[PDB]
Amino acid sequence: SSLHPSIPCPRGHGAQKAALVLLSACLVTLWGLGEPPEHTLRYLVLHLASLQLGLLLNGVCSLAEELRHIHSRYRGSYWRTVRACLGCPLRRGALLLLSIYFYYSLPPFTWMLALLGLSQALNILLGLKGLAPAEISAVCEKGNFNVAHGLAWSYYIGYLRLILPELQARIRTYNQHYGAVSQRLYILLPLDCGVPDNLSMADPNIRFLDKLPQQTGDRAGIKDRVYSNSIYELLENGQRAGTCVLEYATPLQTLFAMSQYSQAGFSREDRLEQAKLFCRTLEDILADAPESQNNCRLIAYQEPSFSLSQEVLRHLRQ
Amino acid sequence: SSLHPSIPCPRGHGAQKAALVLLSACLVTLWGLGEPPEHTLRYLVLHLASLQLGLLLNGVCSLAEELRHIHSRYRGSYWRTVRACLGCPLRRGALLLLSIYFYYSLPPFTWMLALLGLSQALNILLGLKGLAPAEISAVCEKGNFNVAHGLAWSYYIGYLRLILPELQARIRTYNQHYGAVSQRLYILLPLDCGVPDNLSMADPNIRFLDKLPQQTGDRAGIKDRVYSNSIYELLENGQRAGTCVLEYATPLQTLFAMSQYSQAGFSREDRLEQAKLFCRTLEDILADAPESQNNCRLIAYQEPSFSLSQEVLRHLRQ
Amino acid sequence: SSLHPSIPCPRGHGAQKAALVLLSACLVTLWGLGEPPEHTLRYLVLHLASLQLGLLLNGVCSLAEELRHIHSRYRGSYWRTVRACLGCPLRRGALLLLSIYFYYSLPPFTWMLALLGLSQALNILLGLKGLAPAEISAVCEKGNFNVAHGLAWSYYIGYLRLILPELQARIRTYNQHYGAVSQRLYILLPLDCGVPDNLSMADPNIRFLDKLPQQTGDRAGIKDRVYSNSIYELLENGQRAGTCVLEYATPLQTLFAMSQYSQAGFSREDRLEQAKLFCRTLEDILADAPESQNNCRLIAYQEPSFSLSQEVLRHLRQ
Amino acid sequence: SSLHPSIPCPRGHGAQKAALVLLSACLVTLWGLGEPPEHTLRYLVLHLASLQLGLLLNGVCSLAEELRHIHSRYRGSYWRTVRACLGCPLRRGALLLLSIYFYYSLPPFTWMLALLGLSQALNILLGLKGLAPAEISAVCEKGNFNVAHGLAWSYYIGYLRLILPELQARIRTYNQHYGAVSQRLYILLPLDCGVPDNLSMADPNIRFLDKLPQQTGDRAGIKDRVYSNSIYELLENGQRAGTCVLEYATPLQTLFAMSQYSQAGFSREDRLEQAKLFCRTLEDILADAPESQNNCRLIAYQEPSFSLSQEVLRHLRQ
Ligand SMILES: Nc1nc(=O)c2ncn([C@@H]3O[C@@H]4COP(=O)(O)O[C@H]5[C@@H](O)[C@H](n6cnc7c(N)ncnc76)O[C@@H]5COP(=O)(O)O[C@@H]3[C@@H]4O)c2[nH]1
Ligand SMILES: Nc1nc(=O)c2ncn([C@@H]3O[C@@H]4COP(=O)(O)O[C@H]5[C@@H](O)[C@H](n6cnc7c(N)ncnc76)O[C@@H]5COP(=O)(O)O[C@@H]3[C@@H]4O)c2[nH]1
Ligand SMILES: CC1(C)C(=O)N(Cc2c(F)cccc2Cl)c2cc(C(=O)NCc3c(F)cc(F)cc3F)ccc21
Ligand SMILES: CC1(C)C(=O)N(Cc2c(F)cccc2Cl)c2cc(C(=O)NCc3c(F)cc(F)cc3F)ccc21
Ligand SMILES: COc1cc(C(=O)O)ccc1NCc1ccc(C2(C(C)(C)C)OCC(C)(C)CO2)cc1
Ligand SMILES: COc1cc(C(=O)O)ccc1NCc1ccc(C2(C(C)(C)C)OCC(C)(C)CO2)cc1
Repeated sequence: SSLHPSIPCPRGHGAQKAALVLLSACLVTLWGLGEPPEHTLRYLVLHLASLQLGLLLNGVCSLAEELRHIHSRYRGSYWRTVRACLGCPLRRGALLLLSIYFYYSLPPFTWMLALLGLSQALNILLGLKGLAPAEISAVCEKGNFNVAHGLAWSYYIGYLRLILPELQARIRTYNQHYGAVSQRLYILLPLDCGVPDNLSMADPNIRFLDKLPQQTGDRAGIKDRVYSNSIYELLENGQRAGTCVLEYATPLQTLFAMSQYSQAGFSREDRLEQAKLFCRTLEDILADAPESQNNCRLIAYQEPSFSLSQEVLRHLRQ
Repeated sequence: SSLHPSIPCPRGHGAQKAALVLLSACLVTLWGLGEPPEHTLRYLVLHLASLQLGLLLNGVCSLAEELRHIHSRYRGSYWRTVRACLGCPLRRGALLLLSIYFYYSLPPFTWMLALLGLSQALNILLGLKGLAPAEISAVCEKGNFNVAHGLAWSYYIGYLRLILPELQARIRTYNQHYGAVSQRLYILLPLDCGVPDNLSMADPNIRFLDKLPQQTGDRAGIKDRVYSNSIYELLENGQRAGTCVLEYATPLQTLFAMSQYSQAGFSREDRLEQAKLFCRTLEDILADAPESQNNCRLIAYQEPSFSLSQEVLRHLRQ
Repeated sequence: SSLHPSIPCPRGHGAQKAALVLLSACLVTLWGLGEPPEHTLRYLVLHLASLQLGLLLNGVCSLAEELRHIHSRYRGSYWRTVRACLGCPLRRGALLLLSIYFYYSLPPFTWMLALLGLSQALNILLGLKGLAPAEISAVCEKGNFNVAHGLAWSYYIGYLRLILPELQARIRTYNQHYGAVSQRLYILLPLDCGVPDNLSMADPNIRFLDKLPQQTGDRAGIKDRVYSNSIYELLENGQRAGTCVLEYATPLQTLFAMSQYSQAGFSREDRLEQAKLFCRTLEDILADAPESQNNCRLIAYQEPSFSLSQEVLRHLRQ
Repeated sequence: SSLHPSIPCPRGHGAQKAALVLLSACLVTLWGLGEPPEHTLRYLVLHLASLQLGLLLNGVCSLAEELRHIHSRYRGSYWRTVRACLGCPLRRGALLLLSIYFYYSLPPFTWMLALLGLSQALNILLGLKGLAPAEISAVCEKGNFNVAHGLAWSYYIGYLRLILPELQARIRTYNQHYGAVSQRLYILLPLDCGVPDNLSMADPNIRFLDKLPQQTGDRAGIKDRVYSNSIYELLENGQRAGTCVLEYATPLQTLFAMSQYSQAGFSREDRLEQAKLFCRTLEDILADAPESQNNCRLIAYQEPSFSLSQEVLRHLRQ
């Protein structure tokens, strides 16, 4: 992540390497103990069979709830609800048959099944099926179950994908009509999600200069919708050092406000996590987007003193 | 939901009721089988201890990966990484001590530990840790891990919270200047995420009249950012049945475009589910908000034969 | 597919159902035979271990060739070549370790390894690794490894996506300037891939009326690239019965000529299969594409006598 | 390939050489072990018989699915459906008879058959039938099952085969009417599939001069379909270094747009591989064609610092 050092990189395969090391150590331990290998295989298979039976029972319990949402969430198809509860029905059925056979055959089935059902019911009722924070985070960032992903794609599809192409023309028109504003959009990404409405409050050096020729278009039934873009001057030691089209990333305001509202269910640590994820997703979207053919420069910063003017000027002078 | 029958209601406690029934049946069958209750207790406790030890080993494997992101995602504290990977360290440690004691005391040990490690490593390496679709959906909808959650909270915080209060004044000004527009903003919510750029194309029975007095504000560094609303005409047999400020919910455009990009990682079933969730979340927010003093009327619909103009007219006739 | 009855539908899960039935029958047979279940498990695990070792050997043989394309096909990364040859290195390594351990432990290893390597070398050298036609077809249609897929996504992204949106304007201009041509593009899809240059040669009834106002645009360094579209009159029993913008699907000409050329390596049975696949892919692309908002009507037909004029007229009058 | 070093050469016989080495080593170690050769022969034959029986069972499972598409994909002949699943019926039957005989004759049987069926059903249901990436790639590039194969052949049959012959005449006419354009069409092949809509944007050193006399013909119902080529000017230090008929290979636009659509099922590594394959296929077809009498010069390049104008100039100076 070239944006900021504090942006987490995507999760790799460290867990798999640790699992391989664990498997090697366990095999070495089994070899050293010198117990009958047939017993090792028998007990491993019996353990996996018990896990499969527990999965079946937990899936039936989940089905008891999911069947209430058949007509709305699952389009009135019982097979779809069963697939949502117990994974692929065919594979799960095959594994369940194998588990039943090998548990009934290998050296009381009904009593062990009763105990297993009791254990699963206890796990469900006491709410012990809660995944660890790291596991939930990995699941969410692998399936794109974040608010930051949706916010970044909203900010790209709705604003950047419609503004970046014509920004060069608007800048050219402004330059001819009147002060050599840089030919790029400088988006500020405060990782603390503190986005003031007027930049001059953020830093005394930043000062409004003038607006750009407005852009117009039809959007979702609201026609003549207009996109403005203010021009600011980077005031250094009293004398202008640069001018650019500065603008905060508005989804960060939504993140902050969501963090502030109780009904949102958004915590302040969730705020930092999702702000960093938004900054990381926007970078990828722009890197793969043809519209950003050297058109914008995402600026991300953390407030520990600090001057936004210096940050923007550093990213500009380069 | 009153919005549309296809909107899924929040998950209840059906799973826990089924778990209670399963537990009662399991206890009844244990009574029927008539085996030493102490043996039942011993094997149940040993099963739970094995589950706890498996959790420990899987958490260590996850720690192997999470430790790489310490300085970025966990703020440099090893305790936070360990907590993320193994829940609460104190409770996990207590249960681990109890499990080890009761495993080594009740009627080998290192052999069972090696087999448990083998099983856990095999589960991780083979990628059998995935959760069923229903469990992932439940976790996401309980922890607010959807894209339709942040999108709804951006739509409210950023457009509606800033437009609804002044809509009465703008409509009053327009009425004085001319026109009997209804004093409410109608937001159409296509569950299929169609949302064309002009309503007339969606239905030739919907015609434009004129815009409202623009509203201007300062937002996230942009000066004089303005919001425009378009008045529309509801014909019926060619005659003006009614007039209102129609508008599409723009986040559905983002949902559609996300579903249309391979980089987004967003599917089409995902699109429908997130659209329904967005409708529900927006309904809840506007139902528990002060701004919505009967200032808006969400309209949701699904394609069948269908005429949008009749839908809006029916909602208006109330 | 509603296009033609002869368009194959996508492959389902019949193989999985047959596999489940086979597994049930085999388990019943094992139960009936009454042999020691421990022996069953031992021999099943040993068979799977032998399969894994054979996979390792075949993957090493494949690596011996793939290592020559490291700098071109695999970006100079040895790990990428190994992952391409032996699948996921970590999972394959874990399974290989387990196979070695259980084959060496459970009731000579080196002799059997030599024999297994001999068998794998014989399979490779004699060219016995040939997948059945059905398996290759399933792999290709699941991973989109067809010429028809690329041709359909070329015909949509290069021609239809730039013609359908603005076709209505050209039709309206032609109508006002001059004969009420239907407001849709009628694409003919000869499943035999026989595409003549002049329609009147295909059928005497098909007669030409006039051209449409040319469309123009800039494409890939060639500007003023024009897209003409002829209008034909449907002549029935001597008198006109309709007029439309009729046109063949030109990628079928590429399919035919490719089948004719020897350097292509394309067969006539391949020609029919790929023509059907192209017709089925274009249907989906248009089904979920916004541009085809009732803009085109794909006509697919199989020659057996036969009148193209009658087919077009049937699809028109409806 | 002479085009670019990144173009992968066709697969050779490295795998078979490695298989020969493996077979020789296995025979040497069998000699070293010095054990009954008849036992070696028996075990080898039995292993091959087990493989054949597994092939039979897997083919029957595949037949269970293929029989549903008999009338569509196999023309209603059960023999063709069986051939598609079990290779050649006669050879498979002969090998099956030999396998059954040698299994029932050499030193139970029904038990081994049931275990083999269990293993095959488990392989199918668990989805372990997938091939390694380097084997799917080999099969596709041997059987011409690539997306780029059809695109290269469409580009040849439809543009080049119809343009190259008359390019000399068109250039002669333009030269007489004015300009010293080189008598060759230069096709740029961006391996990254950039291909912007105007070369000037790609490089400001590439300026347009004028168009060529249009070419007209009849194509698939449409007639007066015109092909236009744009002459471009090759500047150097602001001075015209050369002039040529530049052009991008449009199929790369299709490859890029396919990679950008989720429905296409097309990835980005897929995009790069297919672009390289398209370049190779076009080079081969144009090197073994009569039309290309030095009438074109394919140019391939990769982004690094890099100037397109210098690349084209270097290719022109030859
Ligand atoms: N800096 C800046 N200047 C702009 O002109 C602008 N326009 C949009 N955006 C931001 O990019 C994204 C695209 O908006 P989208 O329409 O998809 O959702 C928008 C849209 O559904 C609605 N909305 C906002 N402004 C308008 C508006 N003028 N008219 C109608 N609807 C609006 O409320 C949502 C959130 O808006 P913002 O939360 O302030 O930030 C948006 C958003 O994150 C802008 N950001
Ligand atoms: N009926 C019809 N009228 C048209 O104007 C037209 N234009 C394109 N197409 C077809 O759509 C598809 C997309 O074309 P693409 O440009 O991506 O590949 C094209 C393009 O790379 C090149 N080519 C074809 N025509 C031109 C042309 N006039 N100028 C430059 N390049 C061309 O050769 C490829 C194959 O062309 P066709 O195989 O005859 O049919 C094409 C193609 O199947 C048309 N079809
Ligand atoms: C890997 C190894 C050796 C291991 O560590 N355990 C933990 C364990 C228990 F889980 C249960 C008792 C002792 C031990 Cl020691 C285990 C279990 C089985 C088994 O058959 N479990 C069925 C099963 C039960 F036994 C009790 C129950 F309430 C439900 C249930 F489904 C096989 C192999 C192992
Ligand atoms: C499922 C069942 C009972 C079965 O049907 N076979 C087929 C078969 C042979 F393949 C080989 C001999 C007899 C039978 Cl009968 C099998 C094999 C093994 C096994 O250990 N194979 C290792 C192995 C070999 F034996 C010979 C070889 F040349 C290489 C090699 F790697 C285990 C269980 C079975
Ligand atoms: C993707 O493959 C898997 C998927 C899933 C899942 O869907 O949860 C689980 C497990 C999968 N593979 C691992 C696996 C291990 C053991 C067995 C097996 C034997 C086939 C040897 C006997 O052991 C005992 C058994 C009752 C567990 C079933 O049979 C099968 C599979
Ligand atoms: C996705 O899961 C799979 C992937 C692959 C693959 O990558 O080819 C193959 C197999 C996979 N699951 C099925 C499976 C069955 C049995 C075994 C196992 C026991 C775990 C019980 C002992 O026995 C056979 C063994 C000696 C080989 C080692 O392990 C493991 C797995």
